[PDB]
Amino acid sequence: AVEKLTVSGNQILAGGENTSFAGPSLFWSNTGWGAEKFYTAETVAKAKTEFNATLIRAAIGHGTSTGGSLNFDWEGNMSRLDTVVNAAIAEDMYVIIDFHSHEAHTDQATAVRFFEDVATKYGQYDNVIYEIYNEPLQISWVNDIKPYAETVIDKIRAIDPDNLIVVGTPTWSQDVDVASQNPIDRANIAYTLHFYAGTHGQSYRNKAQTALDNGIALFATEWGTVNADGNGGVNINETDAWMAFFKTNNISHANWALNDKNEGASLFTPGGSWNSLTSSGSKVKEIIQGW
Amino acid sequence: AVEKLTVSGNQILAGGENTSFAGPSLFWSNTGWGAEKFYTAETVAKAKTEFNATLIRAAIGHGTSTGGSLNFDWEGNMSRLDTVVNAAIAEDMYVIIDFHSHEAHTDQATAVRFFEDVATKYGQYDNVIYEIYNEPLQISWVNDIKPYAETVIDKIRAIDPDNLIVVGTPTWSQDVDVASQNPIDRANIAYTLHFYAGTHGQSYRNKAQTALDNGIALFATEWGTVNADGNGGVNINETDAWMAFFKTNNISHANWALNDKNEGASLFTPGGSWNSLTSSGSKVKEIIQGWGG
Repeated sequence: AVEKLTVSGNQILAGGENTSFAGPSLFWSNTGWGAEKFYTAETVAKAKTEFNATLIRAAIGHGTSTGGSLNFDWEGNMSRLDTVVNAAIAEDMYVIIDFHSHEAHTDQATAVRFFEDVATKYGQYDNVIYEIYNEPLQISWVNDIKPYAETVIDKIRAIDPDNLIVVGTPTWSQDVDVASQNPIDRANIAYTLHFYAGTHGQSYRNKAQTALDNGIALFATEWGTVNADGNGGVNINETDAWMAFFKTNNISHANWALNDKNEGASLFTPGGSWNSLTSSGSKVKEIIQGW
Repeated sequence: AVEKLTVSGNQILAGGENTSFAGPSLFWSNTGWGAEKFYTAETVAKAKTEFNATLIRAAIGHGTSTGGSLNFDWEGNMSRLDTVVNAAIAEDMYVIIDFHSHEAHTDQATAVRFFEDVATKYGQYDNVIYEIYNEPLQISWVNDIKPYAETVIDKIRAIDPDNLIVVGTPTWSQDVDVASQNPIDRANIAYTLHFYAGTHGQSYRNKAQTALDNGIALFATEWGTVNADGNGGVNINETDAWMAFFKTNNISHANWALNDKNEGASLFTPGGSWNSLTSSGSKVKEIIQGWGG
């Protein structure tokens, strides 16, 4: 079993203690996107045996115009999610169930269908963390994200009242400072912080510091060692600064991405696996093992 | 009236004869989960006229942290159970009173309260079958489920001495083989077997075969035609393999679920009912209609 997660002030506690976790985020689960082969019990087990990962993020694709997402292949994506959630439970790992969207607030009925379904099927496990809106775009925290979040949080809680729910923030989950000015009044809510080391430096870390100062807890559900588009070289200086910032604030995180697509963010070289890591995979392996 | 159910060896006898029954299982009764609307006398009557069902399972939700369950809305869930139980008696159908839990052993006071209440109100009827623990998870049969079971069976039996009691087994009620190695010394006890045709195949029937060969009777109180999680396409051939295994061994069963949630396991389309069946609903109707009821 894993320890139950709760929020106290700007800290996420596990079993009442200050600590944090690290693991990999799987790439989009979308049919046709090439990462379907990683949504397996074998892959979840390997994240643990190879990297000593304590969590895994299932990025379930959503989008009315996004090919192979939940709007096109509900069954395929939901079956991949089920396999990963059950494996995480079997491996004593946390599983972040991510509604991987950039438009959740405009396709609310689908978001509610997804969350009521996951709360019903997996809510009883303390391993389950709900990430309700991956990356809102340049929208309003108070008028667009917050109302959607309150609605979804309440729908999940009528089924599964106990859990940690992580809510996306404006501008690809960078505006945690804006969200911190008007937090959501519900128990155990944390806010999403996303960054790519090759593009987001100190000023982005300053925004996160403002959020912590304002009293909200952060969860870096997605971050990369390369540039923001998921490619380019590994920026060790910035990666190390962000990791130190997370370590000294008990901020948990998931690296993008356990995949083999031909781009720098992939943990594996194309067609490769755990024995053939990319420059990013090599750095991530050390970070997760030393967490 | 219906015939009295008893157990002899690995068989469940009805009026002393080998036979089996089929029907639908309602979805969680929980307040706010969208299936409360199905817990009606009309639904019980229609299960009999539309599908020839000879039983109906009432999945009364339980859970200390399961929203809308008996722990949060006792009266609402109990009232829904009452409506279904009385209608089953009025329609000469068996009713499986299911304490729909994944944590009954850890909330015994609630289980005892529930069972003493149901045994007092309905124990006089032979239509009543008690299912004391829907689906235990990764727990021990000898150390966790069995002691809980003995306690609950004794509380029920001090009020209603005659009845069939079905006991959950480990790993979502799959480990009937494990339970068969250390059976309960109480009369008329059967053990729960659950499976989903799109996920569980011959290896799971082999575990059930081990249990039957070891001397215990099984009752498949919950099963699906699609994948284990409740969604997906109907696996016709696997469903047929399981129905043949049940027919030949006279194993009674209840299909999950009489509901309209948009998932493969629902018998009905969203906002639908008897006249608007899903692919699973059509297959289940075919099985129940020709079972013998």
